[PDB]
Amino acid sequence: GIFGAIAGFIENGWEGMVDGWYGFRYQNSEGTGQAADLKSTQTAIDQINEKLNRVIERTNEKFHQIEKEFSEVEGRIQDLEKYVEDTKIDLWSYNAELLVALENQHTIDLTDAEMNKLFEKTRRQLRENAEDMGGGCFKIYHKCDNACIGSIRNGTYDHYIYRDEALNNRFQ
Amino acid sequence: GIFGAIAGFIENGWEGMVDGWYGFRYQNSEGTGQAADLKSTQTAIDQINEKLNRVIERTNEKFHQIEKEFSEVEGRIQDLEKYVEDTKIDLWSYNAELLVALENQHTIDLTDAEMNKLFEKTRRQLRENAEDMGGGCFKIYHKCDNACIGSIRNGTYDHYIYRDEALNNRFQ
Amino acid sequence: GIFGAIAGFIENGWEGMVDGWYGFRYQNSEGTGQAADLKSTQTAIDQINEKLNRVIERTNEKFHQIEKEFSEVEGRIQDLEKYVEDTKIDLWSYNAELLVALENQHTIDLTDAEMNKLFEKTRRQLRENAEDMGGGCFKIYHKCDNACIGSIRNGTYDHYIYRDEALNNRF
Amino acid sequence: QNPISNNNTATLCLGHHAVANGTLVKTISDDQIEVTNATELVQSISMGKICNNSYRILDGRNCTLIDAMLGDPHCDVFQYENWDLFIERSSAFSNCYPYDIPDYASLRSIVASSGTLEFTAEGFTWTGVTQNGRSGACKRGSADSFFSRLNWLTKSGNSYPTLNVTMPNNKNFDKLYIWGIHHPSSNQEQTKLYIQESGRVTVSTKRSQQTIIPNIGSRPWVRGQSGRISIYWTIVKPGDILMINSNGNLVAPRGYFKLKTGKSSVMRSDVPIDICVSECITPNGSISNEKPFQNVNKVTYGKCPKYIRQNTLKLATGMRNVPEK
Amino acid sequence: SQNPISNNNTATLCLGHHAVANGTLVKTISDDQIEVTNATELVQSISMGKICNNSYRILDGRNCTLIDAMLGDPHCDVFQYENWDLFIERSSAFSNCYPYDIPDYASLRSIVASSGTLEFTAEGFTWTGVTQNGRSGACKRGSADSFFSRLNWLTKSGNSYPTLNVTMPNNKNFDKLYIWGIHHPSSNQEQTKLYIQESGRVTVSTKRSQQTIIPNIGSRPWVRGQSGRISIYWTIVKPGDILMINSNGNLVAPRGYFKLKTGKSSVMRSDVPIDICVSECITPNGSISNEKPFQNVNKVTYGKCPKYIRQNTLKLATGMRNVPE
Amino acid sequence: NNNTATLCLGHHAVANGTLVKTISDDQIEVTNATELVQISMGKICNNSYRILDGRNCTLIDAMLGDPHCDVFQYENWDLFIERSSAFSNCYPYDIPDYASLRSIVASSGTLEFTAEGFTWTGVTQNGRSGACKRGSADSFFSRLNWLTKSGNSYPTLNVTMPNNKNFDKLYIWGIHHPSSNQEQTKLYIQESGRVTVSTKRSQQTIIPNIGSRPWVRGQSGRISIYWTIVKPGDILMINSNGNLVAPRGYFKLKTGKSSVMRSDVPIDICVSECITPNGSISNEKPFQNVNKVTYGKCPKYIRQNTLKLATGMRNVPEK
Ligand SMILES: *[C@@H]1O[C@H](CO)[C@@H](O[C@@H]2O[C@H](CO)[C@@H](O[C@@H]3O[C@H](CO[C@H]4O[C@H](CO)[C@@H](O)[C@H](O)[C@@H]4O)[C@@H](O)[C@H](O[C@H]4O[C@H](CO)[C@@H](O)[C@H](O)[C@@H]4O)[C@@H]3O)[C@H](O)[C@H]2NC(C)=O)[C@H](O)[C@H]1NC(C)=O
Ligand SMILES: *[C@@H]1O[C@H](CO)[C@@H](O[C@@H]2O[C@H](CO)[C@@H](O[C@@H]3O[C@H](CO[C@H]4O[C@H](CO)[C@@H](O)[C@H](O)[C@@H]4O)[C@@H](O)[C@H](O[C@H]4O[C@H](CO)[C@@H](O)[C@H](O)[C@@H]4O)[C@@H]3O)[C@H](O)[C@H]2NC(C)=O)[C@H](O)[C@H]1NC(C)=O
Ligand SMILES: *[C@@H]1O[C@H](CO)[C@@H](O[C@@H]2O[C@H](CO)[C@@H](O[C@@H]3O[C@H](CO[C@H]4O[C@H](CO)[C@@H](O)[C@H](O)[C@@H]4O)[C@@H](O)[C@H](O[C@H]4O[C@H](CO)[C@@H](O)[C@H](O)[C@@H]4O)[C@@H]3O)[C@H](O)[C@H]2NC(C)=O)[C@H](O)[C@H]1NC(C)=O
Ligand SMILES: *[C@@H]1O[C@H](CO[C@H]2O[C@@H](C)[C@@H](O)[C@@H](O)[C@@H]2O)[C@@H](O[C@@H]2O[C@H](CO)[C@@H](O[C@@H]3O[C@H](CO)[C@@H](O)[C@H](O)[C@@H]3O)[C@H](O)[C@H]2NC(C)=O)[C@H](O)[C@H]1NC(C)=O
Ligand SMILES: CC(=O)N[C@@H]1[C@@H](O)[C@H](O[C@@H]2O[C@H](CO)[C@H](O)[C@H](O[C@]3(C(=O)O)C[C@H](O)[C@@H](NC(C)=O)[C@H]([C@H](O)[C@H](O)CO)O3)[C@H]2O)[C@@H](CO)O[C@H]1O
Ligand SMILES: CC(=O)N[C@@H]1[C@@H](O)[C@H](O[C@@H]2O[C@H](CO)[C@H](O)[C@H](O[C@]3(C(=O)O)C[C@H](O)[C@@H](NC(C)=O)[C@H]([C@H](O)[C@H](O)CO)O3)[C@H]2O)[C@@H](CO)O[C@H]1O
Ligand SMILES: *[C@@H]1O[C@H](CO)[C@@H](O[C@@H]2O[C@H](CO)[C@@H](O[C@@H]3O[C@H](CO)[C@@H](O)[C@H](O)[C@@H]3O)[C@H](O)[C@H]2NC(C)=O)[C@H](O)[C@H]1NC(C)=O
Ligand SMILES: *[C@@H]1O[C@H](CO[C@H]2O[C@@H](C)[C@@H](O)[C@@H](O)[C@@H]2O)[C@@H](O[C@@H]2O[C@H](CO)[C@@H](O)[C@H](O)[C@H]2NC(C)=O)[C@H](O)[C@H]1NC(C)=O
Ligand SMILES: *[C@@H]1O[C@H](CO)[C@@H](O[C@@H]2O[C@H](CO)[C@@H](O)[C@H](O)[C@H]2NC(C)=O)[C@H](O)[C@H]1NC(C)=O
Ligand SMILES: *[C@@H]1O[C@H](CO)[C@@H](O[C@@H]2O[C@H](CO)[C@@H](O)[C@H](O)[C@H]2NC(C)=O)[C@H](O)[C@H]1NC(C)=O
Ligand SMILES: *[C@@H]1O[C@H](CO[C@H]2O[C@@H](C)[C@@H](O)[C@@H](O)[C@@H]2O)[C@@H](O)[C@H](O)[C@H]1NC(C)=O
Ligand SMILES: *[C@@H]1O[C@H](CO)[C@@H](O)[C@H](O)[C@H]1NC(C)=O
Ligand SMILES: *[C@@H]1O[C@H](CO)[C@@H](O)[C@H](O)[C@H]1NC(C)=O
Ligand SMILES: *[C@@H]1O[C@H](CO)[C@@H](O)[C@H](O)[C@H]1NC(C)=O
Ligand SMILES: *[C@@H]1O[C@H](CO)[C@@H](O)[C@H](O)[C@H]1NC(C)=O
Repeated sequence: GIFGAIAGFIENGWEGMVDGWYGFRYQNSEGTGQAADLKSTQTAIDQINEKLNRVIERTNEKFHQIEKEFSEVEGRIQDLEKYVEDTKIDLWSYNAELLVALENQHTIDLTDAEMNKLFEKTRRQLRENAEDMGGGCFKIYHKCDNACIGSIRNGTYDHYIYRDEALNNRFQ
Repeated sequence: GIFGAIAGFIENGWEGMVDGWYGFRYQNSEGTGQAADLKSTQTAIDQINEKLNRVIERTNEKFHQIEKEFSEVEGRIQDLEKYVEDTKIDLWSYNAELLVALENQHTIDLTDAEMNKLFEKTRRQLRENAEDMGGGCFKIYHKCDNACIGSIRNGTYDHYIYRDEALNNRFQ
Repeated sequence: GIFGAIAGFIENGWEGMVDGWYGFRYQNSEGTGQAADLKSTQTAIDQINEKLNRVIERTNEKFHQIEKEFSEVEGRIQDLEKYVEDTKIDLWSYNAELLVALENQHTIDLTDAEMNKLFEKTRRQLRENAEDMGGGCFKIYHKCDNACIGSIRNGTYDHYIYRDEALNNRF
Repeated sequence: QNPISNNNTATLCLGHHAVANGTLVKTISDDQIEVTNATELVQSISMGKICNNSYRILDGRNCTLIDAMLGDPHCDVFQYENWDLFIERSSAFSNCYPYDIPDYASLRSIVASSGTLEFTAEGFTWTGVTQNGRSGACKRGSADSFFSRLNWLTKSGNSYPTLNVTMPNNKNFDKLYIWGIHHPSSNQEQTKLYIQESGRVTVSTKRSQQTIIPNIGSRPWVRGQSGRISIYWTIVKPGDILMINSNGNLVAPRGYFKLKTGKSSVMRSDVPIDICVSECITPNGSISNEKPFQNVNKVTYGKCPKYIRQNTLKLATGMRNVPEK
Repeated sequence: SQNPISNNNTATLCLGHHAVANGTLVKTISDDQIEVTNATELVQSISMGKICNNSYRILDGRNCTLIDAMLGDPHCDVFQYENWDLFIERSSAFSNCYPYDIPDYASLRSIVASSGTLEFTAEGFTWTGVTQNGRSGACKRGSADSFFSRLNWLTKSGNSYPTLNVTMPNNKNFDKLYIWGIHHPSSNQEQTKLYIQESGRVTVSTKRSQQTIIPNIGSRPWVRGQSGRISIYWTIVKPGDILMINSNGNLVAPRGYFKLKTGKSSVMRSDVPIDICVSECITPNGSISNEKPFQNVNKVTYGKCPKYIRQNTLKLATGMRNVPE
Repeated sequence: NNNTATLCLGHHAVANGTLVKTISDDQIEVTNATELVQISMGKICNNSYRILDGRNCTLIDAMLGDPHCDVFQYENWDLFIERSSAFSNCYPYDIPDYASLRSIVASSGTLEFTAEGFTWTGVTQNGRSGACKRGSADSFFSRLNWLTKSGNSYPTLNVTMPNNKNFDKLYIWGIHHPSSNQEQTKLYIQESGRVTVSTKRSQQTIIPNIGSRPWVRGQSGRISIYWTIVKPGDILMINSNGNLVAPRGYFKLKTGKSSVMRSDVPIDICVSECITPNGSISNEKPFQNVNKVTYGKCPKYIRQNTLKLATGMRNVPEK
């Protein structure tokens, strides 16, 4: 998309991730793992779920209308009744075409942004304890167990306590 | 936001700031302070100011039209008069709803962007003299009087002059 | 631009560049040079080229309709015929005015995005061997000849080879 | 460079979900683009049969709305009926005296929207003339007859005295009087039935009036009749009055139909009616009204999606799909 | 840090956006509701409750319709030679002249209102063998029996009503509008005694168009002392074309023509009073503010008005998303 | 310096840009734009569609068979071009629902006529008038037949004509309106006329109108035209005892995709698939501001005379 996250700096998606839309993959002393992220996922689902309700009216009732089918030739009165219906259908056909194209465009942009927002959120937490490897990956430069990984995912990672350990690993 | 600045890594806005939309709050040796940013504020106002004129022209002058209210029940020609008017109202009602949604959607997109633009604009000047702490704040690792804050505000920040003092305070 | 690349941190556009929409300029031990990025350019052209065909269809046939001009004065039926067409023209005139602004707004933004992404792509490649000078320029802190520049362009730059050289000059 | 990940290091990668079998949609940027999920917004399929558990559907069968209103012998089952939607079959026909209606469609629309054939008789006094005239072209049972709601008036003895009656509306609703005039086949038949050579019918309210002159001439035989009849209607509002003056050719009314500002209508279809749940109906049976648009028929009744030319429109209910490997 | 007193040799520089205490909810493509700093209403829901006359030239019909004022009703003689931008019809208006009906009254009302003037010009119609200026007790002007001031009721002169025939070429560069009519007697005796002949006829004709209307002798409802009627018609004579009027009875002759223009005027049904103020939009609920792009007051409007919609409120955000401290 | 190297990113731009409008801005410069609203060629192209030039005839005169419109016999078209300098030069006539007929015939897009063997017992056929000159001599509409008395007799005419084909027939007939009672009792014997044209599913009866009309090409009399459609398996009948302007045959009707247009521009060979009164217009663009009256693969008419679409990035020239 425009942010260049999905199908951009991130190479591909994960088929294995079934419990959420966005998530993590990590590796440390205690092995590897995969954990979803609920905050980014929920924010994306609320924007997409029943998104047409925000523009289209709750389908209402229409009763007796004009005649739209004729078995004879009448002329001026009939041509107008046919012309009114043709003019109407062509306009709704265009509105339907334009709406879907915009909402689909909106879906691709909002999902691509939620990917980018989760990345930039994590980068700010890590400060100078980690580097961006490319491919949407981070190289953390200190001892980081599953308890330490967990603090990043819920948002309580204090970089200050690791900083001195990381800066020595990064430049020496 | 889609950039994730407003209502994102900026926890909240300021009610104290009244002379602009975006600005700076700073703290240094000489004391605390505040200053609005007129360039980013004005850019957001310029776009938002009368943004319905770029699609709907003020108002059209119209005179004699068809009868939209009747007393007698007549039949065919009356039914067509009713049908024509409803289709027009229905189509304009849809256009108005879709318009405001997109305009509102875009209004939030551009303001969110401006906050993000100013943040990056600041980061680029600061170079390696400061670090993004989190919350949309920078820790400047050198002495920085109000004259030096103004230099960042008016774009003339010369990072090379403080680089020696700055780098030394970061790694210790 | 909402990304703030075009007419943003990049001061101005290059008139001298011809074979591309986006590209690189550089200076090194072997003098100056210029190049163009096809991958980013093509993405801009693909989205823009014939973008109304995903909204407005191929112009269809329209035969006998109704009278739109009248010499005589007839009253009720004529007023409806004029009103029907007057209503059609305004609704289409709006949709046309709307579409073009939206399409243009999108075309400005997608091009502004492509410029930003190309800058981020390069930043990620250089890792910690270079730094943003501002104006979309990178200061590379190691000996980088034209053969080393080429590796940055086609996406084969290995920062680990120049890690120790850069980080020495850096700090 | 070290193959083993040191205990003083760790890797953390961010990613999005994907699916092996994706679906294509259209955006502003792309004609086709693969997304994790999509949904259809065009109902292109009908149920194949009309439902009658939400709206009251009345099958017209062999009769049209007008032939059931007037009292055509084979439409006597449709008396005192009411509906939200009346279904007129194409195989329907007329089987009484041959007639025409100036602006036939307008009357059809008024009664269909009224949504009721509630009749009420009235005591019209036709002094000095015969009543209940009937034809061989309109066989009720196994004998000559006529439209049950209309009354054919002919001479008594050797005179057709100038008819003049009045009927005021003291109710609190609109009266719909269906009346008509008879067109003979010749001058000989004219004076035979109605004495006076120049027939005339004047039906007038206080503010409006409709004056009709007969038409004479040989016409094609329809069920053994060269003669025809023309039908006209008169709306009498609360407070207004009705008056009928005529010196010949009058096919008089027997009473009034009740009028309503209803939400009823009429539809042409040849699809069966059966038990089911649906709030939308077309000439192809009922339709599911979940999707915002449809592509079955431009003629619709009830809580229906908007008709468009497109048969399919895919909305993305998911992100950009990017499979592995 | 923590150091309760911050250091001299470092600094802090925070960025952020402004905010307010009491925000307001708008709708976007992403969110159902979302609080912003300031928003604005696009739908005009409130009318002014009166019609402004200083912008467009308004004309109050009072207890006369546009047709009654045109025809020349005794109590509408104040309206002679009037021009307007918007004519106003009141619900309590009526007719106190000879009872009449106009086939296609709506089309005539449309043509007169659009032109936007009742500029009458008398002409020298030479009538031969007939009494001019017919009067009636149903149409009182002053202390005498009168008739429509722009029409001329022709009746017999002696014991003969000869075939009338008159010319009137249009040598002007504009369209003339002639208003003429025909009488409908209550009985055969009235017809024969008034215009001699048993059956009247009125053939108005030009080079291209023609109209022939036959009377219909019959009883109508008693209306201000009359069970007869008068039907009204019109013929628009174009520049260079010639008007001809042939009749052997029952003719209500035209006295002159109306000057038609391609006007920008109209007519409206409204019961609110007119008052001194400035407003360029006018509805049946009075004038409204034309600063907002939409409105939910009335579909019927005249002038520089906003477009009518079914929504009663549409908030357009005029500021960023509000996040209070 | 050899120890370092500078790598700068940027984008292209031009000298002479172009202004476009967006949601954000009123006027913003871009590298390249294009026009979306269609100028005319000033001429109707007759290569793509079949164009028929009426010259000094209308569709109705060509149908009825006006002397100076006999060149249009057995003609078919996609678009019939009516000139503003058109006129009638036969008997003066009017038609109730003139425009309705004009549309039905224009929609059909053909004037195929087939004469049917109508027997008229005891009446003089092929009546003529000096108002309708064919070769400097008295004549009449070529598709109509003016019947008058034979001897001192005009009998009650009664004829029948079944449709044993598989398409709708269109009959064009009328009724003569004399100027005075002398013409009525001279030409048609009877004091009053009557014409009853009917089918199994409809009927039309018209009485004449003895009255003086304005002077047109010699005559103060008039003729009123009336049409009647006969479906497959149906049957026509014409009863009359006076004033019948009888038909000679029928026109074939078919659901064509043809039409009629008013225009006063030349017609010649060129390549275009949209047609307006101004002339043929290029349908490369989605919109047009030439004329709301159109025919063919035509762009949509709008109020605006210009809508510039951006086909390139924002333009930022060098200092
Ligand atoms: C103007 O011209 C029209 C048309 O020519 C005349 O109308 C016709 O009038 C005749 C005479 O009345 C009608 O003749 C009758 O036709 C009936 C129709 O049924 C069938 O008859 C035909 C026969 O060819 C069949 O092919 C077909 O199946 C029809 O369905 C018949 O039932 C009658 O047949 C009998 O006639 C005698 C009485 O004359 C009986 O005693 C016999 O038992 C027998 O059953 C009869 O022939 C004809 O139908 C009319 N046609 C139309 C279209 O109206 C007008 O009369 C004429 N007007 C004037 C003033 O002259
Ligand atoms: C065809 O048939 C119809 C119906 O039978 C006839 O129409 C009626 O004709 C009669 C006779 O002309 C009309 O009678 C008149 O009624 C008037 C009603 O006006 C109001 O006033 C009374 C109170 O005075 C109210 O109660 C009533 O509701 C009305 O609001 C009366 O005013 C007349 O009465 C007398 O009034 C004056 C008073 O000064 C006396 O000097 C006179 O003598 C006068 O008689 C009068 O009786 C009746 O209104 C008609 N009805 C309708 C519905 O029109 C046709 O006449 C008949 N035609 C033929 C050719 O036969
Ligand atoms: C009802 O009333 C109308 C109007 O009064 C009468 O209709 C008129 O009848 C007369 C007599 O028949 C007609 O007279 C003819 O007028 C023609 C005028 O048209 C021309 O004028 C212009 C000049 O601006 C020329 O450019 C153009 O070329 C035409 O020439 C003349 O053309 C006729 O000329 C013939 O008349 C003289 C008479 O002296 C003869 O000697 C010659 O033969 C000559 O050729 C002629 O004068 C008049 O046109 C009718 N006018 C209208 C408007 O209809 C009705 O007669 C009357 N009805 C009854 C029943 O009485
Ligand atoms: C790098 O790490 C590996 C594996 O990661 C472990 O690191 C230790 C320090 C701890 O944080 C643990 O949570 C991580 O999973 C180290 O391998 C471990 O080696 C130690 C010492 O041999 C083991 O601890 C104890 O060893 C003996 C076994 O006989 C027993 O007394 C205890 O029960 C306990 O096992 C530990 O189990 C090892 N873990 C594994 C998975 O083999 C490795 O030592 C370390 N490298 C260096 C250089 O320190
Ligand atoms: C109680 C009673 O018997 N009274 C009658 C009385 O009605 C009658 O007077 C005349 O009656 C006729 C019959 O309908 C008309 O009603 C006459 O009405 C006028 C009118 O007021 O308009 C008179 C007027 O002069 C007439 N107009 C013209 C131009 O001549 C019209 C005209 O006749 C009608 O419009 C025709 O339909 O009617 C009314 O005067 C007298 C007369 O003998 O006898 C009493 O006994
Ligand atoms: C007023 C006068 O004295 N005029 C004479 C008169 O001898 C003659 O004029 C004739 O006037 C009659 C009136 O009935 C017609 O207008 C004649 O017109 C013709 C025509 O069209 O040329 C003759 C033609 O033979 C007629 N055709 C038929 C089928 O009957 C028609 C026809 O009657 C009308 O069209 C019906 O409306 O009319 C006209 O000659 C002239 C010429 O001799 O001389 C005057 O002095
Ligand atoms: C991706 O989107 C598709 C369709 O857009 C989703 O398929 C839907 O799956 C649901 C269950 O989650 C099915 O529910 C069923 O609905 C029908 C109709 O209401 C009902 O009869 C059943 O009882 C049941 O409730 C449904 O079949 C299906 N939708 C449709 C329109 O058929 C799918 O769940 C989505 N998956 C992901 C990962 O987003
Ligand atoms: C950018 O501002 C700096 C100084 O910062 C200024 O900020 C203003 C908002 C205001 O508060 C002002 O009082 C404050 O000084 C300018 O640079 C300084 O300019 C002064 C001018 O007298 C010189 O004396 C200083 O040497 C100079 N030094 C430094 C380190 O800034 C600068 O001129 C200004 N630039 C522009 C383009 O406006
Ligand atoms: C829905 O109903 C309409 C009739 O109202 C169908 O229209 C006919 O469709 C068939 C098959 O396509 C054609 O042969 C006919 O010519 C159509 N019209 C008529 C008047 O017969 C329509 O097709 C139906 N949709 C279906 C069955 O899917
Ligand atoms: C917020 O916006 C409102 C409108 O949404 C503004 O107040 C309006 O200002 C206009 C133009 O000056 C005037 O017509 C009225 O005085 C106001 N109208 C309404 C409906 O409020 C104003 O700019 C802002 N108001 C506040 C309180 O912040
Ligand atoms: C944040 O996580 C902290 C440590 O990580 C834990 O996260 C979860 C995955 C948990 O189940 C453990 O397995 C991990 O050790 C934990 O101390 C805090 O309680 C968490 N705080 C919040 C607000 O969620
Ligand atoms: C990329 O460019 C570098 C620069 O010299 C060159 O070595 C190499 O051939 C290129 N590699 C690929 C995969 O295109
Ligand atoms: C609905 O249709 C069914 C099946 O044709 C029929 O039996 C029934 O009478 C109808 N009406 C109701 C109210 O069920
Ligand atoms: C916001 O609204 C509250 C409602 O109680 C009111 O007291 C006050 O006027 C407003 N507060 C501010 C700070 O504007
Ligand atoms: C506006 O006028 C209409 C009649 O045109 C009336 O029905 C309605 O009540 C009015 N609306 C108001 C006063 O809000």
